[PDB]
Amino acid sequence: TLPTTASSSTAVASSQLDQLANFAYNVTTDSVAGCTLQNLRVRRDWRAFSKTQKKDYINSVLCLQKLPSRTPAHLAPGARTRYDDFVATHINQTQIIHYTGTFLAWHRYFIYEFEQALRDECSYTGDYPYWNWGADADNMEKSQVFDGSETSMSGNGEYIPNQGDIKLLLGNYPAIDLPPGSGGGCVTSGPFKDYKLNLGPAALSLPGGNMTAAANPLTYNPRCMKRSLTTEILQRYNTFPKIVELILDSDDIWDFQMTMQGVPGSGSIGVHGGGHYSMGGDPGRDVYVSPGDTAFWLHHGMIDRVWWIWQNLDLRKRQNAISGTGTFMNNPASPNTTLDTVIDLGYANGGPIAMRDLMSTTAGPFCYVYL
Amino acid sequence: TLPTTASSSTAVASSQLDQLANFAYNVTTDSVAGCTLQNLRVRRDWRAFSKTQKKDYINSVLCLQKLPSRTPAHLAPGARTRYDDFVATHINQTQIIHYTGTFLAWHRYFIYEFEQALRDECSYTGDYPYWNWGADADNMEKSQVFDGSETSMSGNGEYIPNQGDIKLLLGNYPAIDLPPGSGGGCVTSGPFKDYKLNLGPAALSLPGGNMTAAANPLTYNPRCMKRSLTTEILQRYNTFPKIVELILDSDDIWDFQMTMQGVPGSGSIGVHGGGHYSMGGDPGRDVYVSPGDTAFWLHHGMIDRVWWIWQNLDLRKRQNAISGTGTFMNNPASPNTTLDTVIDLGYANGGPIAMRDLMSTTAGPFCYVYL
Ligand SMILES: *[C@@H]1O[C@H](CO)[C@@H](O[C@@H]2O[C@H](CO)[C@@H](O[C@@H]3O[C@H](CO)[C@@H](O)[C@H](O)[C@@H]3O)[C@H](O)[C@H]2NC(C)=O)[C@H](O)[C@H]1NC(C)=O
Ligand SMILES: *[C@@H]1O[C@H](CO)[C@@H](O[C@@H]2O[C@H](CO)[C@@H](O[C@@H]3O[C@H](CO)[C@@H](O)[C@H](O)[C@@H]3O)[C@H](O)[C@H]2NC(C)=O)[C@H](O)[C@H]1NC(C)=O
Ligand SMILES: *[C@@H]1O[C@H](CO)[C@@H](O)[C@H](O)[C@H]1NC(C)=O
Ligand SMILES: *[C@@H]1O[C@H](CO)[C@@H](O)[C@H](O)[C@H]1NC(C)=O
Ligand SMILES: *[C@@H]1O[C@H](CO)[C@@H](O)[C@H](O)[C@H]1NC(C)=O
Ligand SMILES: *[C@@H]1O[C@H](CO)[C@@H](O)[C@H](O)[C@H]1NC(C)=O
Ligand SMILES: *[C@@H]1O[C@H](CO)[C@@H](O)[C@H](O)[C@H]1NC(C)=O
Ligand SMILES: *[C@@H]1O[C@H](CO)[C@@H](O)[C@H](O)[C@H]1NC(C)=O
Ligand SMILES: *[C@H]1O[C@H](CO)[C@@H](O)[C@H](O)[C@@H]1O
Ligand SMILES: *[C@H]1O[C@H](CO)[C@@H](O)[C@H](O)[C@@H]1O
Ligand SMILES: [Cu+2]
Ligand SMILES: [Cu+2]
Ligand SMILES: [Cu+2]
Ligand SMILES: [Cu+2]
Repeated sequence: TLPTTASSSTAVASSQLDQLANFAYNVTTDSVAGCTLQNLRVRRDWRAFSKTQKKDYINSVLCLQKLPSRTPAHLAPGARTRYDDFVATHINQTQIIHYTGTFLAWHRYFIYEFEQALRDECSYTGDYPYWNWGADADNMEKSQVFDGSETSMSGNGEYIPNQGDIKLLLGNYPAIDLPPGSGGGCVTSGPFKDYKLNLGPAALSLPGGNMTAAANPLTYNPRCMKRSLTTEILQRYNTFPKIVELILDSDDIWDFQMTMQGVPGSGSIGVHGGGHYSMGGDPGRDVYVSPGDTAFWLHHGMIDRVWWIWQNLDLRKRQNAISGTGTFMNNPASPNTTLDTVIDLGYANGGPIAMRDLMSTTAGPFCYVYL
Repeated sequence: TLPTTASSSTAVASSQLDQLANFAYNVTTDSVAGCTLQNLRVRRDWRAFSKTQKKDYINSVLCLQKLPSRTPAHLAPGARTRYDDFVATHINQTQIIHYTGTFLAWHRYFIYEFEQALRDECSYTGDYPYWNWGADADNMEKSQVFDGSETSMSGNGEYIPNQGDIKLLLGNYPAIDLPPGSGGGCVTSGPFKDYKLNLGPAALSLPGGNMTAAANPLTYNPRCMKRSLTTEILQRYNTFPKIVELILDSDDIWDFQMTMQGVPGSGSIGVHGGGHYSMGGDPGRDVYVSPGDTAFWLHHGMIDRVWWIWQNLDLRKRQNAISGTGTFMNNPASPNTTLDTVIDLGYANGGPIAMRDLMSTTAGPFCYVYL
């Protein structure tokens, strides 16, 4: 049988998670015959990628970072690459894709279409990778995603000493304080050391409490990607126990999505805010520009995975479950999201698509499972 | 001497307000010499306009509702008139002009530039009118702004019986419930009965709790202006006592602007939400499209007046006082508004202008006082 209450023990909570995942795997695989068992893709933990498989993915990303942008220049003047096309649409729609009813599904579609670009333009034929926070929550620096080696998404940034805390303001609420991490500057190694971040900053939190906001975040501001790896953040918000609490203690989609994102006032930023902010730097600390950090795709692989596990714990009730509205924290108010709500990624990839077609990983345009 | 504590008595609170206003008038007039006593314009209560003066203003508005729109068609396809130019920019910027640091100053500049259009394109040579809520708080229908006569901003809409309540959601907070008023449909008389509302709805609250949101609120949706005059709303939020509480019990700009707008969770929508929602209808109940209702300009004349009174109670401390950020309720987070923050009305009128130049009615582009 499955666990119903999350343990505080790291070792078991991991295996607790593993059981819940296998269950989710079972329901998904044996429910599939569009999507069939034959063309069912499997998304996999980055650790499970052999060296060359890691590099294949990385090279496909680098490829999208070389191919020219399709976005009409006058709409995103700072866009240069196909990768920017994805970053631009995210910055463009930030206000309607976080703390909305569409949060989970939009991101699921976002990473899927990113994947399609890798496959259709950059010859990627491997599996979509995800970053399992829990395994790295004691040492982010040793994460295979962030260790600075040739198979990381680059690693830490130039150490900058004595930086002030990050002070996160969700609305008018009291700030959540976070340490500045052990980096600060440009990433010093790894495949993306010469990657040029072109857009933003739109809302970049700085050590000290400041925030940098370009006049127009879609205009040209070429600079390095910065990181400040911050283990304390992961161990505060992204441990296996926190992951399993999120899954086991959320009886509806509202509680799920809110707990995952961090409910304002609780002093908590969830596994989702945890994973983003643990990267530090730029656009690591910019809610709008975050896809500009290459780790984003793996992070959201894991977000999608966690959502998919949760859905399968109760597929009758949860598969199509939606809650929230079309505006960030419903500010200003907007209508409830419904199964007919249409989302899109502008010029990044794919076309407009209704929520109903996004709710399942093995329906609509989707045919994948997480291992 | 001035009152420091608001009375609960309507008669005195009115005169309490009158004293505070004369004081504000005194400080403003005798501080002026750009702006001098010579070219100092006076803005006046609508009741103080003689019949022909009322009509002159109305005709100038009707004029802007006939002259063709300047907004690049591809940016606001639904725009037809110079009046739409103003409505379009408001819908366009709603998310950064309410519950922001720029709320008060942006609107002050917005109505000033509207006034400039009336004068420069529609030969208006009279005074800017404002709507004093307090005097009408017992019978909105008898308001000279809304009595349906030829000198109103049109009046009530076709009565629609048995409409459900309005259910206002500020974020995730519990709904504030309001009665549906005594209208519902198209305005039945007055100068604007054949006025065609072209934009929205963007976020239109409906009796019953529903909300109508066009896919693109800047596209073409020509329809009548609707109203449902609702006295109970004015007497709940816009009485002379409520006005004087707002002015006397707000010791800083944050408290002022928040109390005026209604702080979320308090079950109160302030004199500002009160004045808007008392109109009912469409775009009366649409925070984005509200300038589409012609009364908007008078309402915000009074908003500006109330702010101006408050500033002059303590001109040393309050004249340049700013608080808040660049995003609706700071969702998502943005940097603090500062005196260097630039605002603009797109294609409506005027150019970009910094907050510092908006803080005083007798500095920057401004040279007016309220009587
Ligand atoms: C609503 O607000 C947005 C944001 O301010 C406005 O977007 C702005 O649109 C204008 C016109 O497209 C852009 O100006 C520039 O015009 C020149 C032509 O002279 C063109 O070559 C440029 O590439 C660009 O189009 C401006 O970049 C853009 N601003 C931002 C920050 O995106 C929009 O106009 C507003 N909508 C309405 C109806 O006013
Ligand atoms: C960010 O989001 C906004 C809102 O979706 C996007 O605005 C959209 O811009 C496109 C392109 O200008 C508009 O499409 C239309 O294109 C035809 C040409 O085929 C033109 O004739 C039309 O007048 C119009 O320009 C579309 O109306 C507009 N959508 C809305 C709701 O405003 C914007 O493209 C996004 N920015 C980025 C970088 O993706
Ligand atoms: C998944 O299915 C397999 C194969 O039938 C079964 O052995 C295993 O116990 C299942 N796991 C869970 C958690 O249900
Ligand atoms: C922004 O303003 C608030 C109060 O108005 C202040 O407490 C806060 O520290 C400011 N933030 C920064 C980084 O200036
Ligand atoms: C943050 O903003 C404050 C206020 O302008 C400024 O004094 C300080 O230099 C800034 N800190 C840094 C170094 O980013
Ligand atoms: C305004 O100034 C006039 C003229 O000096 C004075 O008579 C009046 O008392 C003043 N009103 C207030 C409230 O200060
Ligand atoms: C929107 O959804 C919430 C709960 O998800 C519900 O309570 C509310 O009544 C809905 N509003 C409308 C008008 O459908
Ligand atoms: C409001 O929305 C609900 C849910 O779709 C619908 O059943 C009802 O007809 C709507 N009410 C009206 C008449 O606007
Ligand atoms: C197991 O290790 C985790 C970190 O991965 C801790 O959070 C937990 O308390 C236990 O020590
Ligand atoms: C004076 O009248 C006002 C309405 O204008 C009331 O709110 C007040 O209680 C007093 O009766
Ligand atoms: Cu996102
Ligand atoms: Cu994210
Ligand atoms: Cu407004
Ligand atoms: Cu208003």
